[PDB]
Amino acid sequence: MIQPQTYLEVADNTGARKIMCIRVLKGSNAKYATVGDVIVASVKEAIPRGAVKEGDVVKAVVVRTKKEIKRPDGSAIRFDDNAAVIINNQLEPRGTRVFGPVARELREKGFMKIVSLAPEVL
Amino acid sequence: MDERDAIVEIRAGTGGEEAALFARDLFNMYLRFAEEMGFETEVLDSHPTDLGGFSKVVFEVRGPGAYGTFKYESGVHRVQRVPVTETQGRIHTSTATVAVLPKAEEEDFALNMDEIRIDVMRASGPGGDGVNTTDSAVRVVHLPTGIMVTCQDSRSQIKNREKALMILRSRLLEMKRAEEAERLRKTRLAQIGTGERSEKIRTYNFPQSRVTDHRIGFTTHDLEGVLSGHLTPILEALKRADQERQLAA
RNA sequence: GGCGCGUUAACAAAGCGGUUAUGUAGCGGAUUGCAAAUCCGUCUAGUCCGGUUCGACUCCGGAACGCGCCUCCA
RNA sequence: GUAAAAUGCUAAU
RNA sequence: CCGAGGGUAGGGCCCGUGACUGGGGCGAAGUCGUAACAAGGUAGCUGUACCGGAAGGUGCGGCUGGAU
RNA sequence: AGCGCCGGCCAACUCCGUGCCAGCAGCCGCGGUAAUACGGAGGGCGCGAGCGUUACCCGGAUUCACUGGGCGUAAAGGGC
RNA sequence: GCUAGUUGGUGGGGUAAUGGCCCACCAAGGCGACGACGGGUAGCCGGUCUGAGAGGAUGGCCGGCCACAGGGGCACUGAG
RNA sequence: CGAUCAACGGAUAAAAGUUACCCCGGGGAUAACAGGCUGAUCUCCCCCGAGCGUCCACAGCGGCGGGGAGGUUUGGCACCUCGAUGUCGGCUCGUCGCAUCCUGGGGCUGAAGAAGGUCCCAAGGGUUGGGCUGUUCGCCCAUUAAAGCGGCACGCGAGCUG
RNA sequence: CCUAAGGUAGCGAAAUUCCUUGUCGGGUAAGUUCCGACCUGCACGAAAAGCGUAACGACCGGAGCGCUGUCUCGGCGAGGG
RNA sequence: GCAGUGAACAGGCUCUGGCGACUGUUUACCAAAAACACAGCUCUCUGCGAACUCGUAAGAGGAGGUAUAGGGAGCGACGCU
RNA sequence: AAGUCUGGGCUAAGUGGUAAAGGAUGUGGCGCCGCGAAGACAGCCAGGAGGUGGCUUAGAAGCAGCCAUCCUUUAAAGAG
RNA sequence: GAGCUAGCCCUGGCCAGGGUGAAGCUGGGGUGAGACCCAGUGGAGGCCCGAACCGGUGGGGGAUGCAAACCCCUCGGAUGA
Ligand SMILES: [K+]
Ligand SMILES: [Mg+2]
Ligand SMILES: [Mg+2]
Ligand SMILES: [Mg+2]
Ligand SMILES: [Mg+2]
Ligand SMILES: [Mg+2]
Ligand SMILES: [Mg+2]
Ligand SMILES: [Mg+2]
Ligand SMILES: [Mg+2]
Ligand SMILES: [Mg+2]
Ligand SMILES: [Mg+2]
Ligand SMILES: [Mg+2]
Ligand SMILES: [Mg+2]
Ligand SMILES: [Mg+2]
Ligand SMILES: [Mg+2]
Ligand SMILES: [Mg+2]
Ligand SMILES: [Mg+2]
Ligand SMILES: [Mg+2]
Ligand SMILES: [Mg+2]
Ligand SMILES: [Mg+2]
Ligand SMILES: [Mg+2]
Ligand SMILES: [Mg+2]
Ligand SMILES: [Mg+2]
Ligand SMILES: [Mg+2]
Ligand SMILES: [Mg+2]
Ligand SMILES: [Mg+2]
Ligand SMILES: [Mg+2]
Ligand SMILES: [Mg+2]
Ligand SMILES: [Mg+2]
Ligand SMILES: [Mg+2]
Ligand SMILES: [Mg+2]
Ligand SMILES: [Mg+2]
Ligand SMILES: [Mg+2]
Ligand SMILES: [Mg+2]
Ligand SMILES: [Mg+2]
Ligand SMILES: [Mg+2]
Ligand SMILES: [Mg+2]
Ligand SMILES: [Mg+2]
Ligand SMILES: [Mg+2]
Ligand SMILES: [Mg+2]
Ligand SMILES: [Mg+2]
Ligand SMILES: [Mg+2]
Ligand SMILES: [Mg+2]
Ligand SMILES: [Mg+2]
Ligand SMILES: [Mg+2]
Ligand SMILES: [Mg+2]
Ligand SMILES: [Mg+2]
Ligand SMILES: [Mg+2]
Ligand SMILES: [Mg+2]
Ligand SMILES: [Mg+2]
Ligand SMILES: [Mg+2]
Ligand SMILES: [Mg+2]
Ligand SMILES: [Mg+2]
Ligand SMILES: [Mg+2]
Ligand SMILES: [Mg+2]
Ligand SMILES: [Mg+2]
Ligand SMILES: [Mg+2]
Ligand SMILES: [Mg+2]
Ligand SMILES: [Mg+2]
Ligand SMILES: [Mg+2]
Ligand SMILES: [Mg+2]
Ligand SMILES: [Mg+2]
Ligand SMILES: [Mg+2]
Ligand SMILES: [Mg+2]
Ligand SMILES: [Mg+2]
Ligand SMILES: [Mg+2]
Ligand SMILES: [Mg+2]
Ligand SMILES: [Mg+2]
Ligand SMILES: [Mg+2]
Ligand SMILES: [Mg+2]
Ligand SMILES: [Mg+2]
Ligand SMILES: [Mg+2]
Ligand SMILES: [Mg+2]
Ligand SMILES: [Mg+2]
Ligand SMILES: [Mg+2]
Ligand SMILES: [Mg+2]
Ligand SMILES: [Mg+2]
Ligand SMILES: [Mg+2]
Ligand SMILES: [Mg+2]
Ligand SMILES: [Mg+2]
Ligand SMILES: [Mg+2]
Ligand SMILES: [Mg+2]
Ligand SMILES: [Mg+2]
Ligand SMILES: [Mg+2]
Ligand SMILES: [Mg+2]
Ligand SMILES: [Mg+2]
Ligand SMILES: [Mg+2]
Ligand SMILES: [Mg+2]
Ligand SMILES: [Mg+2]
Ligand SMILES: [Mg+2]
Ligand SMILES: [Mg+2]
Ligand SMILES: [Mg+2]
Ligand SMILES: [Mg+2]
Ligand SMILES: [Mg+2]
Ligand SMILES: [Mg+2]
Ligand SMILES: [Mg+2]
Ligand SMILES: [Mg+2]
Ligand SMILES: [Mg+2]
Ligand SMILES: [Mg+2]
Ligand SMILES: [Mg+2]
Ligand SMILES: [Mg+2]
Ligand SMILES: [Mg+2]
Ligand SMILES: [Mg+2]
Ligand SMILES: [Mg+2]
Ligand SMILES: [Mg+2]
Ligand SMILES: [Mg+2]
Ligand SMILES: [Mg+2]
Ligand SMILES: [Mg+2]
Ligand SMILES: [Mg+2]
Ligand SMILES: [Mg+2]
Ligand SMILES: [Mg+2]
Ligand SMILES: [Mg+2]
Ligand SMILES: [Mg+2]
Ligand SMILES: [Mg+2]
Ligand SMILES: [Mg+2]
Ligand SMILES: [Mg+2]
Ligand SMILES: [Mg+2]
Ligand SMILES: [Mg+2]
Ligand SMILES: [Mg+2]
Ligand SMILES: [Mg+2]
Ligand SMILES: [Mg+2]
Ligand SMILES: [Mg+2]
Ligand SMILES: [Mg+2]
Ligand SMILES: [Mg+2]
Ligand SMILES: [Mg+2]
Ligand SMILES: [Mg+2]
Ligand SMILES: [Mg+2]
Ligand SMILES: [Mg+2]
Ligand SMILES: [Mg+2]
Ligand SMILES: [Mg+2]
Ligand SMILES: [Mg+2]
Ligand SMILES: [Mg+2]
Ligand SMILES: [Mg+2]
Ligand SMILES: [Mg+2]
Ligand SMILES: [Mg+2]
Ligand SMILES: [Mg+2]
Ligand SMILES: [Mg+2]
Ligand SMILES: [Mg+2]
Ligand SMILES: [Mg+2]
Ligand SMILES: [Mg+2]
Ligand SMILES: [Mg+2]
Ligand SMILES: [Mg+2]
Ligand SMILES: [Mg+2]
Ligand SMILES: [Mg+2]
Ligand SMILES: [Mg+2]
Ligand SMILES: [Mg+2]
Ligand SMILES: [Mg+2]
Ligand SMILES: [Mg+2]
Ligand SMILES: [Mg+2]
Ligand SMILES: [Mg+2]
Ligand SMILES: [Mg+2]
Ligand SMILES: [Mg+2]
Ligand SMILES: [Mg+2]
Ligand SMILES: [Mg+2]
Ligand SMILES: [Mg+2]
Ligand SMILES: [Mg+2]
Ligand SMILES: [Mg+2]
Ligand SMILES: [Mg+2]
Ligand SMILES: [Mg+2]
Ligand SMILES: [Mg+2]
Ligand SMILES: [Mg+2]
Ligand SMILES: [Mg+2]
Ligand SMILES: [Mg+2]
Ligand SMILES: [Mg+2]
Ligand SMILES: [Mg+2]
Ligand SMILES: [Mg+2]
Ligand SMILES: [Mg+2]
Ligand SMILES: [Mg+2]
Ligand SMILES: [Mg+2]
Ligand SMILES: [Mg+2]
Ligand SMILES: [Mg+2]
Ligand SMILES: [Mg+2]
Ligand SMILES: [Mg+2]
Ligand SMILES: [Mg+2]
Ligand SMILES: [Mg+2]
Ligand SMILES: [Mg+2]
Ligand SMILES: [Mg+2]
Ligand SMILES: [Mg+2]
Ligand SMILES: [Mg+2]
Ligand SMILES: [Mg+2]
Ligand SMILES: [Mg+2]
Ligand SMILES: [Mg+2]
Ligand SMILES: [Mg+2]
Ligand SMILES: [Mg+2]
Ligand SMILES: [Mg+2]
Ligand SMILES: [Mg+2]
Ligand SMILES: [Mg+2]
Ligand SMILES: [Mg+2]
Ligand SMILES: [Mg+2]
Ligand SMILES: [Mg+2]
Ligand SMILES: [Mg+2]
Ligand SMILES: [Mg+2]
Ligand SMILES: [Mg+2]
Ligand SMILES: [Mg+2]
Ligand SMILES: [Mg+2]
Ligand SMILES: [Mg+2]
Ligand SMILES: [Mg+2]
Ligand SMILES: [Mg+2]
Ligand SMILES: [Mg+2]
Ligand SMILES: [Mg+2]
Ligand SMILES: [Mg+2]
Ligand SMILES: [Mg+2]
Ligand SMILES: [Mg+2]
Ligand SMILES: [Mg+2]
Ligand SMILES: [Mg+2]
Ligand SMILES: [Mg+2]
Ligand SMILES: [Mg+2]
Ligand SMILES: [Mg+2]
Ligand SMILES: [Mg+2]
Ligand SMILES: [Mg+2]
Ligand SMILES: [Mg+2]
Ligand SMILES: [Mg+2]
Ligand SMILES: [Mg+2]
Ligand SMILES: [Mg+2]
Ligand SMILES: [Mg+2]
Ligand SMILES: [Mg+2]
Ligand SMILES: [Mg+2]
Ligand SMILES: [Mg+2]
Ligand SMILES: [Mg+2]
Ligand SMILES: [Mg+2]
Ligand SMILES: [Mg+2]
Ligand SMILES: [Mg+2]
Ligand SMILES: [Mg+2]
Ligand SMILES: [Mg+2]
Ligand SMILES: [Mg+2]
Ligand SMILES: [Mg+2]
Ligand SMILES: [Mg+2]
Ligand SMILES: [Mg+2]
Ligand SMILES: [Mg+2]
Ligand SMILES: [Mg+2]
Ligand SMILES: [Mg+2]
Ligand SMILES: [Mg+2]
Ligand SMILES: [Mg+2]
Ligand SMILES: [Mg+2]
Ligand SMILES: [Mg+2]
Ligand SMILES: [Mg+2]
Ligand SMILES: [Mg+2]
Ligand SMILES: [Mg+2]
Ligand SMILES: [Mg+2]
Ligand SMILES: [Mg+2]
Ligand SMILES: [Mg+2]
Ligand SMILES: [Mg+2]
Ligand SMILES: [Mg+2]
Ligand SMILES: [Mg+2]
Ligand SMILES: [Mg+2]
Ligand SMILES: [Mg+2]
Ligand SMILES: [Mg+2]
Ligand SMILES: [Mg+2]
Ligand SMILES: [Mg+2]
Ligand SMILES: [Mg+2]
Ligand SMILES: [Mg+2]
Ligand SMILES: [Mg+2]
Ligand SMILES: [Mg+2]
Ligand SMILES: [Mg+2]
Repeated sequence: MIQPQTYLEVADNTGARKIMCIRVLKGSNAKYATVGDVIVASVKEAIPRGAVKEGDVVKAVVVRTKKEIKRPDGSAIRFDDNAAVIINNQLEPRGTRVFGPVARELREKGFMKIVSLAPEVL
Repeated sequence: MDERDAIVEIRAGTGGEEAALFARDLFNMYLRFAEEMGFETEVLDSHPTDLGGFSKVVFEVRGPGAYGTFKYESGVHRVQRVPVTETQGRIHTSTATVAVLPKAEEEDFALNMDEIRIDVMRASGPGGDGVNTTDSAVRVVHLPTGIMVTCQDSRSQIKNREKALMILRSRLLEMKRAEEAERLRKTRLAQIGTGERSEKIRTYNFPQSRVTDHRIGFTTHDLEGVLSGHLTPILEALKRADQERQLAA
């Protein structure tokens, strides 16, 4: 459950460390973003000389949420942080590595390169 | 262009008091050549030196074809002679610059109200129930440029709308005057440059009675005639090398 | 918008119902190696329109532009 | 000890 | 226990960069004056102080690298 | 068989072209209508499968001086 | 101006082996204008270049020594 | 005879201001809010067809003029209310109009397609979250099918805020 | 030309600037506010003092971190009514 | 043991502007402030039966003080002016 | 409350029962021309041409803008 | 009418506890003597935290009130004007 003002960790190597969701790119007025949804975000904290810098308005897909995700089989999954992978307008990740587990919901939503790059899919 | 009247801006170059004197030689040369063309001259701005020269002279040449003829004079003209200001008898090399501008339109500026949006709203500050309930404040927006003027100076929307449009027009005009002035500036610097001894367009060597126009190679020896107005040989020779430049592919 | 003031020559600026204002400049001369300073001379006028008057820069009315002040209780 | 009217001058062996 | 390192917080030094700002060097011409070099037309220079468009001026004290 | 060079330093010069232009330049300086200093040419000088240039080190620099310097007025005696 | 394992002691641990190398404790000492501490830079020498020498510059190949093996830490094995 | 007693039937021989520290008596005889009437201003729609649009008045436009509608704005008037009709914006809750922002249906196009332009029908539903400012308004950020415009005492303070 | 004489230093879109949300720079995804500048100061200015200033302030601005039912956006529970 | 000031009482912090130096004071009961006061600075009056204040006066205060003092005024630590 | 009273006519819009410029083969009634068996008007069927363009324009050459709009078999055919 | 409130006059009373640690003094160092440095002692202050006590900052409640100014939370002063 991500919304504008929500801070997200960056689970890639773009240089970005903290991004702040400013929009949920899901229709006219979606209240919340979950795993596999795209957001617009401000890059609030970055390491020096990365691809993106502080101030950049970027897109990302949310890979992990602290609000548990429910699944048709009756199970659920919950992460310790809210994390996102920064992407381009073609949904491809802009970094070359993905740090940490990602939700299997990303697969079924066409984020296969990200799923591939992720060290564990849960 | 070619057929409209022309403004000629003669400015002293490197040379100091002798550049200013030579500027007056260039000045009298053009006024005469205007007579021998049926052209009318009129001085708009003159800055005389107490020695007889001009640090700057600006005059118009009125008559059909002025910018057609005088246009070939815009540049730096070099003089080489023994100045009246020299006392050891040396030859000094001074410069004067000539700037040729087609005469301008004083075109009047008015607002196309169809490209102006007027917003009315409540003003701010004091007024009691008045300021609370009255659409006295006015914003006028020049839709093409986007610049806006606001007025709540009075209690009246009508007075405030008028003052807003006044200021808006006055600001657009100052923008339009500034563009044409930046355009004029670059044009001028293109013709005149720094006015250094290089950059020269034509030499006037009094020791040798030589007048060389290094743009085409035309040399004469009637330096007295040239300075008395008889410039027509150079122009035509420039004019013909012009058309020989317009031989294409 | 209201009220008051103003528009004079190259500029700045006055008086005046009949009349080279003035200062500086500009213009001719002098002086100076030359320029300045200085000296001898000299000179261009009343925003437009309409009235009064024998006669208007001058007076009255309007316009145009400029300046100054005010436009408050909502 | 007293003794000055008065400014300037570019840039080419 | 120590421990690569990661993290949190506060310091230090250095580099690059910054609206704007300070003066500086330079320039075959500009505007203003003429301070200095000749009792340079008020001898100059001086530390300091106050002042002035600008060089500078003036006060106090010093120096001669001052004139006849 | 080529490359550098021929104002002075520094060895090697005349002619045309150019006319403060085009250009040369390590320094001093050349070029503004008779340029050994620009460009070419002829002639010449120097090296040679090299010739020049750029960068950098020591030298020339007794110009950090120990060998081997200075401080009245050239930079330099500390106010005592 | 620097210094808390800091400088010394005692007792230990460890090592092939001395040592604060490590540890517990006792003492309050240790270093510095003969430049400690910090900052910059650098692998060092035989040698090499230059220089009249004294000096200066330099450490490429070759030899000697040290240091490092993607960036770090660590020990196992072992004569090492 | 002495009056610019010129406020010219002339209050004293003799006289200015300020009050948001204010007070009383009155007035909806008279302003400010809102309503009303009106509609110059405002908004919208037409008529004319000069001209633009390579060509071609009318795809899209419309010189000089002309005719209307509406009753959001700014005014005019002073008709209920001054023994009180609480006034901006926000919040909440809406409801209506349609001159329609979107979605649905259309004609024309200078409509190849896609995407637009323009006009017609259509009010069922919908019409986002932020930065600035008290703001309304407007600009900006990120989105959207779209980020409509107006009426309701510029809706709504015996509902809140201030 | 006029004046009694024409605002010096310092400061300045300010508790002051109408135009104004001036312009530039900073901060923000986006800043009519804020900070730093600029200076045609509508309408600063030197004891109704000018410009600074450590410390202090239930004063008034601006920003960040922390944390939160303020909010998205509301739910449940308690007791007095 | 989830948790040891295990309950109760007991600062959120930082950066940066404006104003006022500061602790104080105020519109009892809508304003606590940038307002008032404040040490301190300056101008001025006052030679003592002082000036000034209250009072018709007497008499008082000033002050059982005496110009390093007393009154009045503005400014408001301090710094540079 | 009193005529679904009488006679002639108009309107088809619920106009009546809310408005203008202006627009219209709405409807009825007048005029005043005109063309018609010299066979009209509408439809249909031919012809509707040629020298073929004249200025500007590589074609604008009957069918852009400019210039005037000659004439043949003819029953009539505009260089439109 | 100063039994409210404002100022002053006389005479009494009150201010838990904790924190900071000025001057001075002592000792040591330092010097020609000094200044001054250091440690200890000391206990200053319109100093700090915080009850009583004196206030009344922000918010909520109350609004025919418990109350014609109250209640709750929060907050300022608390050896001093
Ligand atoms: K009043
Ligand atoms: Mg980066
Ligand atoms: Mg940042
Ligand atoms: Mg940043
Ligand atoms: Mg990425
Ligand atoms: Mg991670
Ligand atoms: Mg001379
Ligand atoms: Mg409009
Ligand atoms: Mg208003
Ligand atoms: Mg405001
Ligand atoms: Mg008012
Ligand atoms: Mg109104
Ligand atoms: Mg006016
Ligand atoms: Mg006059
Ligand atoms: Mg004049
Ligand atoms: Mg006069
Ligand atoms: Mg007079
Ligand atoms: Mg005269
Ligand atoms: Mg004269
Ligand atoms: Mg003369
Ligand atoms: Mg006249
Ligand atoms: Mg007359
Ligand atoms: Mg007249
Ligand atoms: Mg006359
Ligand atoms: Mg006149
Ligand atoms: Mg007149
Ligand atoms: Mg006003
Ligand atoms: Mg008033
Ligand atoms: Mg003298
Ligand atoms: Mg003399
Ligand atoms: Mg003089
Ligand atoms: Mg001069
Ligand atoms: Mg000079
Ligand atoms: Mg560690
Ligand atoms: Mg560490
Ligand atoms: Mg820096
Ligand atoms: Mg001099
Ligand atoms: Mg002098
Ligand atoms: Mg002289
Ligand atoms: Mg002199
Ligand atoms: Mg002198
Ligand atoms: Mg002096
Ligand atoms: Mg003086
Ligand atoms: Mg000297
Ligand atoms: Mg050579
Ligand atoms: Mg030789
Ligand atoms: Mg010959
Ligand atoms: Mg050469
Ligand atoms: Mg050389
Ligand atoms: Mg030459
Ligand atoms: Mg020649
Ligand atoms: Mg020569
Ligand atoms: Mg030659
Ligand atoms: Mg040369
Ligand atoms: Mg040479
Ligand atoms: Mg040569
Ligand atoms: Mg060989
Ligand atoms: Mg050397
Ligand atoms: Mg040496
Ligand atoms: Mg020696
Ligand atoms: Mg020497
Ligand atoms: Mg000495
Ligand atoms: Mg000395
Ligand atoms: Mg000294
Ligand atoms: Mg130990
Ligand atoms: Mg050790
Ligand atoms: Mg010990
Ligand atoms: Mg190091
Ligand atoms: Mg290093
Ligand atoms: Mg040597
Ligand atoms: Mg070495
Ligand atoms: Mg290593
Ligand atoms: Mg490697
Ligand atoms: Mg490794
Ligand atoms: Mg390693
Ligand atoms: Mg009167
Ligand atoms: Mg009267
Ligand atoms: Mg009267
Ligand atoms: Mg009468
Ligand atoms: Mg009377
Ligand atoms: Mg009398
Ligand atoms: Mg009176
Ligand atoms: Mg009164
Ligand atoms: Mg008041
Ligand atoms: Mg007031
Ligand atoms: Mg009162
Ligand atoms: Mg009263
Ligand atoms: Mg009263
Ligand atoms: Mg009253
Ligand atoms: Mg009353
Ligand atoms: Mg009454
Ligand atoms: Mg009346
Ligand atoms: Mg009435
Ligand atoms: Mg009224
Ligand atoms: Mg009115
Ligand atoms: Mg009203
Ligand atoms: Mg009213
Ligand atoms: Mg009104
Ligand atoms: Mg109302
Ligand atoms: Mg009204
Ligand atoms: Mg009403
Ligand atoms: Mg109307
Ligand atoms: Mg109407
Ligand atoms: Mg109207
Ligand atoms: Mg219409
Ligand atoms: Mg056309
Ligand atoms: Mg068409
Ligand atoms: Mg029109
Ligand atoms: Mg009309
Ligand atoms: Mg109408
Ligand atoms: Mg209405
Ligand atoms: Mg109506
Ligand atoms: Mg209305
Ligand atoms: Mg109205
Ligand atoms: Mg009425
Ligand atoms: Mg009436
Ligand atoms: Mg009323
Ligand atoms: Mg009643
Ligand atoms: Mg009533
Ligand atoms: Mg009532
Ligand atoms: Mg509505
Ligand atoms: Mg419709
Ligand atoms: Mg549209
Ligand atoms: Mg549609
Ligand atoms: Mg559609
Ligand atoms: Mg289509
Ligand atoms: Mg298309
Ligand atoms: Mg369509
Ligand atoms: Mg249509
Ligand atoms: Mg609808
Ligand atoms: Mg914010
Ligand atoms: Mg907002
Ligand atoms: Mg807003
Ligand atoms: Mg606004
Ligand atoms: Mg759409
Ligand atoms: Mg759209
Ligand atoms: Mg919005
Ligand atoms: Mg309302
Ligand atoms: Mg509304
Ligand atoms: Mg309301
Ligand atoms: Mg209320
Ligand atoms: Mg309200
Ligand atoms: Mg109500
Ligand atoms: Mg009510
Ligand atoms: Mg109600
Ligand atoms: Mg009511
Ligand atoms: Mg308020
Ligand atoms: Mg309030
Ligand atoms: Mg002023
Ligand atoms: Mg002055
Ligand atoms: Mg001064
Ligand atoms: Mg100043
Ligand atoms: Mg400013
Ligand atoms: Mg601003
Ligand atoms: Mg300020
Ligand atoms: Mg102001
Ligand atoms: Mg402003
Ligand atoms: Mg404003
Ligand atoms: Mg803005
Ligand atoms: Mg910015
Ligand atoms: Mg930041
Ligand atoms: Mg900005
Ligand atoms: Mg705000
Ligand atoms: Mg600022
Ligand atoms: Mg400005
Ligand atoms: Mg002031
Ligand atoms: Mg005053
Ligand atoms: Mg004031
Ligand atoms: Mg004053
Ligand atoms: Mg200040
Ligand atoms: Mg200070
Ligand atoms: Mg301060
Ligand atoms: Mg401070
Ligand atoms: Mg305070
Ligand atoms: Mg206080
Ligand atoms: Mg306070
Ligand atoms: Mg904040
Ligand atoms: Mg924050
Ligand atoms: Mg926060
Ligand atoms: Mg709640
Ligand atoms: Mg409940
Ligand atoms: Mg209950
Ligand atoms: Mg346990
Ligand atoms: Mg506390
Ligand atoms: Mg603050
Ligand atoms: Mg400031
Ligand atoms: Mg401010
Ligand atoms: Mg205070
Ligand atoms: Mg205060
Ligand atoms: Mg202050
Ligand atoms: Mg202060
Ligand atoms: Mg103070
Ligand atoms: Mg102050
Ligand atoms: Mg206190
Ligand atoms: Mg305190
Ligand atoms: Mg009160
Ligand atoms: Mg009160
Ligand atoms: Mg009361
Ligand atoms: Mg209160
Ligand atoms: Mg207050
Ligand atoms: Mg209060
Ligand atoms: Mg307070
Ligand atoms: Mg007060
Ligand atoms: Mg104070
Ligand atoms: Mg003071
Ligand atoms: Mg004093
Ligand atoms: Mg006194
Ligand atoms: Mg009395
Ligand atoms: Mg008395
Ligand atoms: Mg007595
Ligand atoms: Mg006594
Ligand atoms: Mg006193
Ligand atoms: Mg005070
Ligand atoms: Mg004060
Ligand atoms: Mg003050
Ligand atoms: Mg019947
Ligand atoms: Mg009958
Ligand atoms: Mg109908
Ligand atoms: Mg009907
Ligand atoms: Mg009808
Ligand atoms: Mg009492
Ligand atoms: Mg009592
Ligand atoms: Mg007592
Ligand atoms: Mg106490
Ligand atoms: Mg105690
Ligand atoms: Mg205590
Ligand atoms: Mg204590
Ligand atoms: Mg403590
Ligand atoms: Mg102690
Ligand atoms: Mg003692
Ligand atoms: Mg002692
Ligand atoms: Mg002590
Ligand atoms: Mg104590
Ligand atoms: Mg103690
Ligand atoms: Mg205290
Ligand atoms: Mg305290
Ligand atoms: Mg404490
Ligand atoms: Mg009180
Ligand atoms: Mg309270
Ligand atoms: Mg109380
Ligand atoms: Mg609270
Ligand atoms: Mg309350
Ligand atoms: Mg309440
Ligand atoms: Mg009450
Ligand atoms: Mg009651
Ligand atoms: Mg209470
Ligand atoms: Mg209590
Ligand atoms: Mg409490
Ligand atoms: Mg407390
Ligand atoms: Mg307390
Ligand atoms: Mg406290
Ligand atoms: Mg306390
Ligand atoms: Mg206490
Ligand atoms: Mg006491």
